Amino acid sequence: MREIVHLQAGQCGNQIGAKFWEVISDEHGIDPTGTYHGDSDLQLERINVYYNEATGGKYVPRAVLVDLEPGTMDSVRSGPFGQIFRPDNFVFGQSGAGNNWAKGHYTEGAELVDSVLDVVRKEAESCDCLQGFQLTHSLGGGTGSGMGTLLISKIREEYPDRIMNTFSVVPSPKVSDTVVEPYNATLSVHQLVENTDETYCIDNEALYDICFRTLKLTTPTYGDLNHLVSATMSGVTTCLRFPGQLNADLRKLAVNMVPFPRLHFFMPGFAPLTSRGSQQYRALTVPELTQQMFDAKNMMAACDPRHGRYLTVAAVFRGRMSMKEVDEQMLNVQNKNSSYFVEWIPNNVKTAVCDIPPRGLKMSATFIGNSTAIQELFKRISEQFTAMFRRKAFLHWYTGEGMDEMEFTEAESNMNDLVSEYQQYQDATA
Amino acid sequence: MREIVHLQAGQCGNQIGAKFWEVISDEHGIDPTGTYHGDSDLQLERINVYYNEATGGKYVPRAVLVDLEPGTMDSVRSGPFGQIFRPDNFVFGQSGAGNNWAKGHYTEGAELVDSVLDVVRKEAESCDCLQGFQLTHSLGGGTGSGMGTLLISKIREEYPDRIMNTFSVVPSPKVSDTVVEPYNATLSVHQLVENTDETYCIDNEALYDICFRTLKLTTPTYGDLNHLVSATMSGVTTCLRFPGQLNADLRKLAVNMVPFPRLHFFMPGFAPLTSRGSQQYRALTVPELTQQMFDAKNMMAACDPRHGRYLTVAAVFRGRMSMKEVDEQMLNVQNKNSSYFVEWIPNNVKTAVCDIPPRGLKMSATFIGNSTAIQELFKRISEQFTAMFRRKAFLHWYTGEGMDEMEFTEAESNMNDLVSEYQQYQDATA
Amino acid sequence: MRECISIHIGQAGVQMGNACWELYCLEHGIQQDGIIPDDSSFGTFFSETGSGKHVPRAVFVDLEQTVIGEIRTGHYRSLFHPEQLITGKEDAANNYARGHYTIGKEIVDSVLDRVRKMADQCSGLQGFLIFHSFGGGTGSGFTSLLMERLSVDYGKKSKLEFSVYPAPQISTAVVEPYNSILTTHTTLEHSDCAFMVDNEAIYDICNRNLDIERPTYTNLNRLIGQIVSSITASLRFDGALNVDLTEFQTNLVPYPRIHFPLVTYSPIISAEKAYHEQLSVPEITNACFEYSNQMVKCDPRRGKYMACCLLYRGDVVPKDVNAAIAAIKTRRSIQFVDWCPTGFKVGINYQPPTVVPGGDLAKVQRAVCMLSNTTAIAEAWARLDHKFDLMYSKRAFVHWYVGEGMEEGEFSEAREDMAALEKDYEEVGTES
Amino acid sequence: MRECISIHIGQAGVQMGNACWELYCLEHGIQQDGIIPDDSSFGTFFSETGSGKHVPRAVFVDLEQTVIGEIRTGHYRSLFHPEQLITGKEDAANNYARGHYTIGKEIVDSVLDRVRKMADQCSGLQGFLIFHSFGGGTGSGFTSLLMERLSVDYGKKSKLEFSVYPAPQISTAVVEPYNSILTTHTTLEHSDCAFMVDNEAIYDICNRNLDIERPTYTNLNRLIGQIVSSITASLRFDGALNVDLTEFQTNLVPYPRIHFPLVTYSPIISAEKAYHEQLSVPEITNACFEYSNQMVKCDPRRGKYMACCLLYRGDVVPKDVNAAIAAIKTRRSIQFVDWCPTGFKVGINYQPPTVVPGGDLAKVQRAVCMLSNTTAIAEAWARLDHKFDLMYSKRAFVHWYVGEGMEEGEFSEAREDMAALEKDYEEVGTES
Ligand SMILES: Nc1nc2c(ncn2[C@@H]2O[C@H](COP(=O)(O)OP(=O)(O)OP(=O)(O)O)[C@@H](O)[C@H]2O)c(=O)[nH]1
Ligand SMILES: Nc1nc2c(ncn2[C@@H]2O[C@H](COP(=O)(O)OP(=O)(O)OP(=O)(O)O)[C@@H](O)[C@H]2O)c(=O)[nH]1
Ligand SMILES: Nc1nc2c(ncn2[C@@H]2O[C@H](COP(=O)(O)OP(=O)(O)O)[C@@H](O)[C@H]2O)c(=O)[nH]1
Ligand SMILES: Nc1nc2c(ncn2[C@@H]2O[C@H](COP(=O)(O)OP(=O)(O)O)[C@@H](O)[C@H]2O)c(=O)[nH]1
Ligand SMILES: [Mg+2]
Repeated sequence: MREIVHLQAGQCGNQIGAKFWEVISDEHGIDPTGTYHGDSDLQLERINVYYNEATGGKYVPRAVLVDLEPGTMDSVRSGPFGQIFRPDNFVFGQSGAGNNWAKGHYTEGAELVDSVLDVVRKEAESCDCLQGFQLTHSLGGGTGSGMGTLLISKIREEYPDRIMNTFSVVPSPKVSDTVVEPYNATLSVHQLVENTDETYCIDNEALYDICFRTLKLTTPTYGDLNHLVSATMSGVTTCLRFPGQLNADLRKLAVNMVPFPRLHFFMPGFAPLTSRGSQQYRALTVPELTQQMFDAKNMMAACDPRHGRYLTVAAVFRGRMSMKEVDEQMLNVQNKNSSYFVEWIPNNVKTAVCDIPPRGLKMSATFIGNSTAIQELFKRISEQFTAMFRRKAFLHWYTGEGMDEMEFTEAESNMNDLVSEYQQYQDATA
Repeated sequence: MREIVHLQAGQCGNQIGAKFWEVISDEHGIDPTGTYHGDSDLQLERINVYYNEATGGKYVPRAVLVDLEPGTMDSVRSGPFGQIFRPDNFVFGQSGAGNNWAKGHYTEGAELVDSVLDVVRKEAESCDCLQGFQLTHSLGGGTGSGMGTLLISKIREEYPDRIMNTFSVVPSPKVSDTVVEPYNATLSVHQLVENTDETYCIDNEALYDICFRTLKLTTPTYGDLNHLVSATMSGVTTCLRFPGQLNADLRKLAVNMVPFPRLHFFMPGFAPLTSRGSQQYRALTVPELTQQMFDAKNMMAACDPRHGRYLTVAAVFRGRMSMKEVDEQMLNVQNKNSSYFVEWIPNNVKTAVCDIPPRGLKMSATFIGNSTAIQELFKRISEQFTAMFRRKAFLHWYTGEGMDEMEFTEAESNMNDLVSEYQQYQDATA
Repeated sequence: MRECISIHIGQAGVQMGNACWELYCLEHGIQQDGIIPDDSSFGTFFSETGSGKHVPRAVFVDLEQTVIGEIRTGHYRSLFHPEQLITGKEDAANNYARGHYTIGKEIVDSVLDRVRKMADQCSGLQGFLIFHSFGGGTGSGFTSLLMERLSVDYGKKSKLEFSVYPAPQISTAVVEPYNSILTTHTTLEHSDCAFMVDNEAIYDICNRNLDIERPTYTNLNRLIGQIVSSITASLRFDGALNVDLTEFQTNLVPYPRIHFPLVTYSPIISAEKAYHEQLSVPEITNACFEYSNQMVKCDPRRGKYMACCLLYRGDVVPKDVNAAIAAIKTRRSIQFVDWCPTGFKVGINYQPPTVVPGGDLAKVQRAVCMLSNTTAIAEAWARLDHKFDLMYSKRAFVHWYVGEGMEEGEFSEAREDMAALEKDYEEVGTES
Repeated sequence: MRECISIHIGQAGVQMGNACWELYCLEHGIQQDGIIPDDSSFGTFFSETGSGKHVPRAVFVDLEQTVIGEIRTGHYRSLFHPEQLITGKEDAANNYARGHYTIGKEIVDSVLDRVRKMADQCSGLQGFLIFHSFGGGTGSGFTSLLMERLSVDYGKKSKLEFSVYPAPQISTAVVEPYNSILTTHTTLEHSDCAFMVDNEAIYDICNRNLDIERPTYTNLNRLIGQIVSSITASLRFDGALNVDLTEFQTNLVPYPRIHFPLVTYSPIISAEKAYHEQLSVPEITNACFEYSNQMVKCDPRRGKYMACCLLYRGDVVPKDVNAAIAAIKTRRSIQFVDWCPTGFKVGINYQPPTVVPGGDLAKVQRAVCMLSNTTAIAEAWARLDHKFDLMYSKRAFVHWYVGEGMEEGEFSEAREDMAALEKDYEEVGTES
């Protein structure tokens, strides 16, 4: 029932994937060897939502790991948690992309994508009712940006009806860990707006801002940032895996959070977030929790929601809670910050409540937002792209792998329209 | 009742034979000394299907071993399992064929074939109801190709009514272990289409592709390839040796799998196949088993079934199983790949279920297929033959042993017709 | 008296029903194991069996397996016939089109078969009680389907429903107006009368009267259980001046389209708070005629009452009910329309309520439920129509529907149909 | 009442019978060792002996030694007379010609001798029950032989059979159409009426009603055992309105060729699932008149019923059977042909079913088996004829037959004979 098949591409995707499966195995109480050892019957009732079953209780998660070179996958297989995955699901090349979109999409990803599809179909046929596909990748890289967009299109063609959501790391506003991020970022968006139903944009700088600001843990390695991302994405799929008073669904969020087809880029949020030690001087009641979801300080997207306006918002609560407050606070929130929401939508907040909170907690709320302020990000990428493309800064690495600069112009023009479309809804009614 | 007399010719036949009898002795639980030591009464109820009985429980299998030189037979007699065979059944010459068809069929095989027939008749008269004959040989060689075709004709004349099936190794597509394979291969087919009821074509390259692809065992010696072949052939005869819900028969498969007389060349398949260690991360249920039978990856014939179309297909299951799935999956398989099957046959799948699975397993399915794609193999041999025969590349080794090149033209012309006949059924109805 | 069939569609209807059927089990002393402990009433809502286990006469349908799975695995698993619990594979995802056109029809026929196999095994039959919501896919689209199908196969038999109407300001989904209006259009021509309820109003009551700060769905759906048991009390328990199921529509429906009587219940008092209250007939009767006591947050004084039923329960004094109602007819603030001088319909059943183990509400010796039909509800429709115009003016969510086999023009037709309903209330709000 | 002889031909018939005879042993309390534990009924199906061991009055023939060997070595070895178990040397190999012309005739005479030596030792004799399949050599070719031989030696005595008809889409052999049509042609002129059954329909029922996900032949053949025991219940057990064996053909065979009534049984319910069901007479009677309850996967509403027998079993109310049947006669969807207003034949026996130890089906206190003859079965023949035309148009399998003493023209004659049967149904499907 509503099985999810997970796709992970690129070094960031695999590393987020690897952490992402540790938590779900923890939530369901699954041993690293693949043997269920939980304590709640509700963990087995829906264990098929992520995990296949082989005789003997060995639960094999249906994740598809693809990277153009064995580097990151070998670490996963050698990691403590790597024995759980099926050996076949790993798909590895012998020459990784050099961060360039073309090689990982056209010349190298093409030779490997067919191999991946051969395994994704086997996972699809093994599920009685495959809900949709989930992809974790990064726009900055080549393997995640290229093969993820190459593969997201191929699975789109075969299963147009199913949901296909994505979690992607987006270029930071002022720091860049790769010189050619705008080219890969712009090219990847063009291919995504046309094929993906929703995208949870995240960026490291915004997530860095969480580590030291609300938490107090200096030196947060990527292994910790991924945990925050891991927790948020596991919240979106909770209703599919545990009972609740007001169950949500991957399609439920898509219907509510996507007014128009193209404007499906969201930005997530999570709570409660508090540093260890200082945790005991704070309450865990619903009111303070809700305020933590509607402030820029707890936004994982570098864009500040204040500058823009909210279109649609979904709050997915967990744990035993008062449904009154779960809806009274949303009404007060909307009246307090009425200026932050557009007038042409009479109500914007979507509420869902689940019964089982996260492991080690008794309350949790994964915030999701669809605000016009994200246009600033894409506008910023447009600013960087036009600067570089105005002098053909690095086009020769791209055109040398079977590509034409005409595509770059097409992607830039499409990106500008996406920014324009968001802008048109800044204005009020009439 | 329905006794089988086994014939093995050539180095490949004896080596496959030798492994072939180890498994059947293992299935029935027969000690290498010839003393039955099994644990199931069903092994003795049908022990006469392969094994004669001499007083004292010494069960003497009725296999006829013929090779033009003592080389390979001496190894068998010296092998750990060689004491079981009757000393008389071994028939050995003193000058092996030099891979040339003529010497092993006309000048040297003729002097030895009469000796073999003298023993085959003794085996035939010792059986109350001799079902048919089984031959294991290779087309590439001289002894297997020549004396096997010489002997298959002689036994055909004496017992026209009985079944006479064969397991033969067929030249690989791009590698050849003998320079003159096309000559021996083409000559041997001409003499087989006219005398044999069914042929399970196999090739080493396709079987090599299994060893490292689905299994993970690099350095697979011939001693392991023969085991796969051993297992498949033992599956065909299972219903004759153990009870089942839907029993099959050597004649049952021939009737269903042979629409027209000449088009009797099949290509086998076996499952489950999984590497040790990784075996525990896979389920053994019927569904995943069936999909493994209808993909080129698990075909022991180098020809890929996708290029062609299926005519008739027989699946011989084993072990305790749900007959519903054993027939529900076939219906889904046919609708999924309707394009892969010809329209002029309303239904193409033949199902048989046995009660006793293979030793060391609880599920097994020996796939058999009759697809038009095999024409590519014979067409390839035609391509090689015309190239060599266009310049009389090696005809002098053949004409020097009592042969005329007119025979080569006859064999080439017949081979082309066989290819044409397969092609005529590519088209759809009307 | 004879049988009734309860259909619970969608997460709200399915979740509400489980609380309702807990009352029926308690009132008749039926064990949650299904076996009655070692009389003529339960035949209406329960089917006999050779063994002592009575089978509830209801059907549960929900395209999302999760909600019914909780019931199918909860302690009440044995009570329900396994084939009555109909479950699909995937959710309707709050989309009206999915629950009505694409996936709703893939399982609707199966539901009809069990109802047909169930309606055939009752010597007598009164009608249907359909529990659902206005703000979901299964509870809105699948409902519209069954109203159509049940109307054809069992037309001219009563079709009642209890619908969770969208609250004025609190909202639990973004597409409530789109989905709320659509179901209204298709259900007007194939329904008798709908018992509207709002969680906002119920929450307002619960924190106000019941005096519990943190209510939940598991709490509110129980109060909705009380109104159902009081409404269906006549069909089960003996008492002076009974009110059969078919009687509700005649009194509460002056016009075919105008069949939206909002529910009101009294007295909602906690166990501790009740010791300082007397609970006289006028007291409980007066509680039903103020803005502070409604299951729908519509200010009644804005509009005019046009039909009111007071289904009294427990040991009651018919003399006082006659006197208490008379006083309410002679208050200026209360204003019945000019054309309905005969604006009351009393009903008494000699069965005081029963308390759910651990229930918040008190053990009142006497109870009353009011089902007034008022023109103030037009404000709820008027406000809802305003929301729909704002969104559809920008065509801001249509794309999710057109992709599920729903034509563009349907939205326009619905609002224009709702607009006529707005005018219909206005015409009835005046005198010719 | 007096004797009947059961002939089990082919793997299907032989394997089906072993399940059937397990019921007879249970119903009369006969030990699998053959010795009755320390009355007038078993004489019909069992032969007495000087010792207490009763000998079943049936013959088993199978050209393949494997199937009978399992019975001959199974725990039921002592029950059967050793000479009744006739076994050949080699299988028929799914070829009709082998089981009818070459190897079938090499052993047919031996079978006739034992039947003759068996029919001679019964003071009374009703007829024959022949169990076989349509998709095998022995069960199709050898059957045609015995129909011919038994017709000559024991003509004018009833000849009934239960045949596993080829399912619509699921197929277990490639040459089913070739072998299916051939036996039909030769058996039409030498048979009374055939009780068709399909594994597809039975599988569809088993996973649907019985609620077991993984059925097998050892499971399905038992349900086929129930229909036989219900059909032969009149000949053994006392009850109001008995129905002797010779009565079936008269009611179910309006025309000589039209003698293919498909079987339907009810209620198929598991032991656990039954506690929530009431099993009233109309309920079980209604189960037999829907597409979802057939042993043959033919949609009855496509065609029109022309004869129906409801052989009720167990403690039954003749008043309700009379009333229940009457309602089914007045439903528009149900449509009997114009020329048969008298379209029912009721039969009651006071012996509720018995459950096989470990059986999946429940312990129903009352049972019914329907044997309706419908024109919708023509679709099964029509579809089968389509398959034969496709293959024989290309002459794609004839060679296996011509080599076994079967002339080419036989195939053409059979289809032309089947084509007339198709038209025969069409003419009966209308009114003159
Ligand atoms: N009174 C009450 N209202 C409920 C309950 N559950 C949900 N609701 C209300 O029902 C509406 C949401 O509809 P649901 O029933 O959850 O949705 P659904 O019918 O399952 O439709 P989909 O999930 O979209 O297919 C909201 O107005 C909720 O407040 C309940 O147990 N009791
Ligand atoms: N109901 C039921 N059907 C069976 C059983 N065994 C086989 N069948 C059906 O019978 C048909 C196959 O014919 P078989 O009876 O196995 O073949 P056979 O009569 O032994 O004929 P040959 O083996 O060809 O000589 C298929 O339709 C099977 O599904 C059984 O035990 N029960
Ligand atoms: N959150 C998170 N981000 C990462 C991690 N590793 C790399 N990234 C981000 O991913 C981008 C680099 O892409 P990468 O996946 O290494 O390139 P690819 O292998 O070509 O897809 C940069 O923006 C990094 O900040 C990680 O472990 N966690
Ligand atoms: N599967 C298998 N094939 C073999 C084996 N030995 C030889 N062959 C194949 O047989 C062919 C050589 O024929 P061989 O039997 O040695 O010649 P002969 O002695 O003249 O018949 C080549 O195609 C080999 O690949 C073996 O042990 N197993
Ligand atoms: Mg057989």
